[PDB]
Amino acid sequence: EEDLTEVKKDALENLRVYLCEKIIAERHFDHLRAKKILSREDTREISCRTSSRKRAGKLLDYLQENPKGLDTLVESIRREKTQNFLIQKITDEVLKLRNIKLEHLK
Repeated sequence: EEDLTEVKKDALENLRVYLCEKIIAERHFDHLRAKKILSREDTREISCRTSSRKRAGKLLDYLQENPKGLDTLVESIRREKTQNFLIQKITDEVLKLRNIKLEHLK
């Protein structure tokens, strides 16, 4: 996936918005508390779970400049709720983002 994946930091940003509601760790803590990316307090801002956008919004936010930190989430989303459905949309992003590799290279 590597050639199409170098883009992934850009992908993770558009990913932030489409995943944030149907995602993990706002679910209880569960799918996020599985791997425990960072410390207790990091996960505290996500416990804040008021209005829909902030809930997982700050979660994925704090992981962003941690290359595999947000990957840690999508990796776990793989089988997560029902099936690969979300993962397929993420796969679409990474493969489609390949054009952006050329753009960032220009």
